[PDB]
Amino acid sequence: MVLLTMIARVADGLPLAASMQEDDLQQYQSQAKQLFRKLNEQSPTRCTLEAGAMTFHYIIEQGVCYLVLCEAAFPKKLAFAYLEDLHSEFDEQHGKKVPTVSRPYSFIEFDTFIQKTKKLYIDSRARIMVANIEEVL
Amino acid sequence: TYLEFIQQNEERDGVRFSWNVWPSSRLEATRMVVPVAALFTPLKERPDLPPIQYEPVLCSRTTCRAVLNPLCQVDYRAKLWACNFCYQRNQFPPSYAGISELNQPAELLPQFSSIEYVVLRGPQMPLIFLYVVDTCMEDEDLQALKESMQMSLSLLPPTALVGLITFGRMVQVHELGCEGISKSYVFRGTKDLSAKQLQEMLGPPPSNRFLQPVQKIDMNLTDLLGELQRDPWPVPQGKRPLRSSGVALSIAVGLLECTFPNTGARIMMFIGGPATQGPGMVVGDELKTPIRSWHDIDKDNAKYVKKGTKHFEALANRAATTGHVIDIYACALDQTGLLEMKCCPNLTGGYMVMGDSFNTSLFKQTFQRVFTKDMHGQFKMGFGGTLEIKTSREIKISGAIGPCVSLNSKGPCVSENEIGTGGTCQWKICGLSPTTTLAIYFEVVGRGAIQFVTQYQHSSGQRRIRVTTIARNWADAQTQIQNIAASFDQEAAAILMARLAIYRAETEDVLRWLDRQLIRLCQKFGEYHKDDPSSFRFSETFSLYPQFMFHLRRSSFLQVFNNSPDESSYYRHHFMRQDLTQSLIMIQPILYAYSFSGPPEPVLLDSSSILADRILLMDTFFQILIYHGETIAQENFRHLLQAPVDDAQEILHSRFPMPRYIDTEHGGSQARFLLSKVNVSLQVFMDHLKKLAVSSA
Amino acid sequence: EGLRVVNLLQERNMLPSTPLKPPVPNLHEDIQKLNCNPELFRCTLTSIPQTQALLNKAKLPLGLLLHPFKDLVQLPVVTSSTIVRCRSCRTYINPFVSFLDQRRWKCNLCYRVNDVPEEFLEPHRRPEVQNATIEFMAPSEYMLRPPQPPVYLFVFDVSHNAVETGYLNSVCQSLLDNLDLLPGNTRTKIGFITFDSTIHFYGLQESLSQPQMLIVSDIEDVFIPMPENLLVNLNESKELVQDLLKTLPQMFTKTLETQSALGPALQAAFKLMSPTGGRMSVFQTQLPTLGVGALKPREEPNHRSSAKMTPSTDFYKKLALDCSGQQVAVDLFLLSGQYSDLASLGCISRYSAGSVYYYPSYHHQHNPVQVQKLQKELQRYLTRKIGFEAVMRIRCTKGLSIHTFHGNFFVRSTDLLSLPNVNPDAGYAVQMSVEESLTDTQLVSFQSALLYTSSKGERRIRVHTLCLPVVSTLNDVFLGADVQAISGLLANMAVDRSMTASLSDARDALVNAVIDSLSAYRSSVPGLMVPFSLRLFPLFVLALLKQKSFQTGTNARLDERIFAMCQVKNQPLVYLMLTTHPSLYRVDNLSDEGALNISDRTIPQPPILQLSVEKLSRDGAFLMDAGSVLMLWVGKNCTQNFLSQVLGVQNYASIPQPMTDLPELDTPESARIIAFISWLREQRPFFPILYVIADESPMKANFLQNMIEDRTESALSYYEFLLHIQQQVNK
Ligand SMILES: [Zn+2]
Ligand SMILES: [Zn+2]
Repeated sequence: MVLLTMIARVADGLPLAASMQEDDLQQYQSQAKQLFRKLNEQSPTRCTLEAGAMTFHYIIEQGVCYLVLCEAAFPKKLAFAYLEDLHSEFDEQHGKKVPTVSRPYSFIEFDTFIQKTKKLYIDSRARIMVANIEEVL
Repeated sequence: TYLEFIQQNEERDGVRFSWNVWPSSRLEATRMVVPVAALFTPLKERPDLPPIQYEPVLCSRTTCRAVLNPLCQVDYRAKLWACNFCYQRNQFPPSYAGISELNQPAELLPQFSSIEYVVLRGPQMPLIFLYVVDTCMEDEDLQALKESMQMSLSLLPPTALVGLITFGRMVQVHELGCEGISKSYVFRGTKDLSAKQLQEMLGPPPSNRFLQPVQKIDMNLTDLLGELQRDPWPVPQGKRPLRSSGVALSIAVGLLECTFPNTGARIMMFIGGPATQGPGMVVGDELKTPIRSWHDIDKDNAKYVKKGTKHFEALANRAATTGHVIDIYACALDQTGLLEMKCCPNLTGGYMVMGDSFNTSLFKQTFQRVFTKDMHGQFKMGFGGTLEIKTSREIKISGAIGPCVSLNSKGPCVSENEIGTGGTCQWKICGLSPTTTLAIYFEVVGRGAIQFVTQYQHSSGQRRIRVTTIARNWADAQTQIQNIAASFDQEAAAILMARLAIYRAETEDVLRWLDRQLIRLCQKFGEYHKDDPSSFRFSETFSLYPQFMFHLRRSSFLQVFNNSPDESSYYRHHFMRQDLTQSLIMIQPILYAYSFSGPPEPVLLDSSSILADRILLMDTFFQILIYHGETIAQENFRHLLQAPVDDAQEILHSRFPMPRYIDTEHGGSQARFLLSKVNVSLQVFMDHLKKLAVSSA
Repeated sequence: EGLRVVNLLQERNMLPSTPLKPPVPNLHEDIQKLNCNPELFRCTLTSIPQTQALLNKAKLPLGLLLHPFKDLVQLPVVTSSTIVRCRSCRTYINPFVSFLDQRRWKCNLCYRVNDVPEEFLEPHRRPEVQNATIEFMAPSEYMLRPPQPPVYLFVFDVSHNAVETGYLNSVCQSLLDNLDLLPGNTRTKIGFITFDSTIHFYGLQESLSQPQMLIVSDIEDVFIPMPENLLVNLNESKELVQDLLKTLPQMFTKTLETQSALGPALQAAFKLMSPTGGRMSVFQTQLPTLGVGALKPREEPNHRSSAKMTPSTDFYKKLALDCSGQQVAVDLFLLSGQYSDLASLGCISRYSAGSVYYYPSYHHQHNPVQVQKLQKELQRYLTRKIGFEAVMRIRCTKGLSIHTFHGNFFVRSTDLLSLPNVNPDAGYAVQMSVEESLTDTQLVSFQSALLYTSSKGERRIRVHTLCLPVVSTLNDVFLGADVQAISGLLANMAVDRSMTASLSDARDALVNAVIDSLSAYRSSVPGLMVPFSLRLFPLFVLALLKQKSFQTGTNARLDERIFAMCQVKNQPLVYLMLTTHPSLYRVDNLSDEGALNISDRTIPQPPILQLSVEKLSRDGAFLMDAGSVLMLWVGKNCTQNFLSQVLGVQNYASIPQPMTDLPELDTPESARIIAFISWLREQRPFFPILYVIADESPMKANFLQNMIEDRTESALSYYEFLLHIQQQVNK
């Protein structure tokens, strides 16, 4: 029921936008970058990974991956709707510049929309595949 | 007429005894079935008694020190009077020098037996209102709560002091009117704080930074209350909000304790849900686990009850010792935790309101009845009451039951057998109204005298002393039980016995004790041949007592199951405070019938009163229900459909806790309330009672 | 030039009239032209000794002084998809590598040959090999987390003493004027905390009428009161933070809070910045007395106490190390009128790559000098560029080993400086030794690399590479000595010697450095014979001994000495030399021998005078460039032309007692002196205030405290110093 969001280009795994708040982050950020390296043009477009007490959720659109991490108790129904809101906004604002950039995190300023959308889902008073992540890694 | 005697004594002195003729011997005092008990209302309203603005004129004896009353023997020639309690002869004060037979003081006329004095010596202290606001609730519930508090702010006196404490996960003590910044002191709702600690962490009429006069702060408070938003902390999925009710109350008590002790103050706490964190916790933050029920507390499946109850019990004694009132206004769909917090309004004179949502006419109207004024625009509430009871040397006080705290005062009027909050001649009542009714239980160890002296702080700030002196005839030795049987108040004794049963159920079988005394009362004052149940009759003085006992043992006051623990605490709360007439309505709800064949008429609480072509209006004190038969469940048909509605509106105002209204008919789901209060059955209950009254004693 | 030997007892006028220039290493022409700029990177010995035994013979310190983040006029930014680095020691491809196979380059630090990848293509003409200073775009693996946003947290002391100083008014005015000039893009976050006996947070929401002052009174158990609107987005909430900056100086005018809880306040500020990190600005005005981190009062010394420094507690050191681990840097602004134990307070900035700022006896009315100084130093502090969550590694060729670091940072792994922030005004020093004899090579190199997240959210690497030759002769080591760099490295070593031992040992080791080196030079050749490169060595060391850092018989106070040592450990070499040995000019007779090339301006070039009262004159006026200030001294018998045409006064008596600057009059004498002053402050980004207050009787003649060549009642003159050295050289 917490936060970890990353947006990366599927081809080379190039990060595009992310957002993290702690007050660990070092292990699940590696596994996130492991997955971005493994994803290709044959990977499932929508999937959910189990990592014990944590659970990854991602979608893939226009060669761009939208990954989110949360505790396994977080509703998988809400996790995909959160990635859909990010995709439609990111594709509408930067969907045509993605295959041209080469810097890591060329869209850091997407940090703003990620966090204002993030709070609309981590609050109950505001209202596909499954595989163990250790297999894909 | 004994009925005229009972009616007039309640209207004049605000008291109703179980017996108006007391046992003159030790042999009959011990064998009394229903104890000599009084249903005393210290602030009962009446046809505009003249307020006495001079000193009370007390007896010149250290131990006695009674108040001059009509039972005192006077001597207008020698300017002397004899105290009726200790036989001490006193001299009149110089202000009584021009005393005469054709112009005597008020306190000596039997009309002025109950009377109120005014003590103007010290500068009057202002009233203090502390708002303790929960912020873990829905927007529509929090907005309505905000509007209700802003309206109550507009009714307060200009001299009164006000403070604001909002809480959720944290506790905010707001420093009012601090320019353009609006600051507040944030505290963790995880650990408890003493008053001393709070004092070191925080710092002409008096006022603090946290408690300021209304006339100088009302504009900033009404803007603050208008901008109060919900608790900013997110509530994750499947979780309850972190609500620190136990610490917020302990900071409100701790705040007033180190600022204005021993003075009228009202801590009005508004709750939208149970305490999920800190001392005073009621349930965990996991929605998977429900709030405890009676079935959970009997099978030992409620790990927060005893630890949470003890926390609020210490807060209750802290505020009651200091002399402050604690109000609790709870509104939520789930339970709130009234079972754990009940001692705060019960020990003090605090109100207890329970609804489903602050955004209803039920709460909004009830909340503004709190601030109802009288013929002078002054609140119908007193503060810091001190009840002292002077009895004849033959009378001793077992104890009191009701909203009061013992001052632990010792004297020859204290009885060994203590009952309720007993073992004292003095009681403190931090909050009293024109309704607050204590139950005083006496014990004998003509004319016997009892004097009630009540010192409280009026809403105007004046200090008032209400003296009530009653007298009841001693029994004639040649007609002991005969006169005692005629002076029996079956209504008052039923409630005074109900007071004892509920006090033992709330501080634990109780029904076994309630039956052994009903059977004992049948054998001593009934007419019957031995081993002949059909011969049992009862005088018109006792005939209604078995029926009042049938409904009492089946009511929700003693059958706690099929109700939530917060509902059982709410029902018992109001019953331990109300006067006689309202208490009878709680135990035996009144039922009126409406049909074409005659005007409205009261009918029995039996299943036979439920006809198809008749409209019923059951008046439980807590709920008003209009029932339509199967035939009527469809200008002459309008007069019938609105006759109970009109009669409902009238009584749906004067009652301070506005009862819930229910419009239902045959087959409707809400007809269950009528079917459970109605009707093993009384017929079987009476036959079993007669079989035990005519056989062994 | 000069291989000649100098007799310091006969010259007595060796100081040059033009500014000192750093030496040129004895390198080949094509190699030296590509060497690093000496302002960014320089060495105490431009000729590195071949062995440690040779270095010990010279009795001179070997070390590096670097200014890695200095503002540059031009910077090559390589955005290569691959960063060519040596496969062994990870040294960056630098201009001093050895290309052989044209597809294989020999690393100039570990001598391993590496394969030149295709992307590189004429491999040597690529910018990474044509620039000793270069900035790379770090790839994905060069960061532990997404680039952090710029987070600025300002923490203000609001006690009764702080309100009396009136500093809050001007600081809030600087933030309002520089709100749009703060480095960062739309991700910038800003927060505010005030404290006294309790910590005061400030929530900023657009749905509320006004900010909310959330006060946490639990001093022993601090927490964060609100999760969202404490560190707010500056771009969205600009209007909200502007009202608070206008409302803050008005809230505490009638305060009776006499104590200050700095310790717990910094813990509250740490918890608030822990998730993201950033720059934490602390403004303290008195001794911390309440709560954790409280400090006891000390009695200030006098001119009579002997040289009998270190912090009294380790709270502010432990807290700074926690700030470093969370990428939080703490800059301390001390505006104290009494002793505040800066020896302990300074640890919050030393071990967190921060920087302390000291304004003694600040007062909005009584001290206009400190007011304008704070205004200008805040104008620089708020508008200069900045890098976040930074690390720096200093490399050198095999055989040379760095063994001691100097500056504001945390040393994680020998050679791995953690920089929670990196600022362009910070200087660093390093001491090294020859662990393995350099018999193999004739060149040795040094490389510093600075990984940081810019204010625009881009992980960048700035790399500097230095190359020096190796010699094996005692004389060759002396011929390449940098007298300024040696003085700076000795000043850093002396500060550590003070904390480590005492002030006496620090002063003695400084004097022994001049004795041992010149005695070693004499034992390898009547008067005091020194080489040409060390003719100013006893001068700059005597000036070091009379600086407020190491002086003894002066009436200096504790916080002044600690702050002077904090400037030694953190200032670049130039400003350290300008502070120690200010440049003294005469300015009442400027003329046309200047730099009149600058289009329309002439800009006189008056000769630099030696720091002696003998060089002054009661008939003229003398300006002293002390680096951070410009003290203009006016003589009593000053000419009437300088009074009315430059100062705007008709006689010496009516020169205003506290003069904050010169007037810009319509006189050619004013145009000359304003041109010379403006040209001085254009050689630096830290705008120095200039006060003419130095009269012959203003009771503020600390202008004379910099005359380091004259004798005083408790220090030797420059000639007395040379006499003492000669007695020890040939003892
Ligand atoms: Zn008496
Ligand atoms: Zn290498």
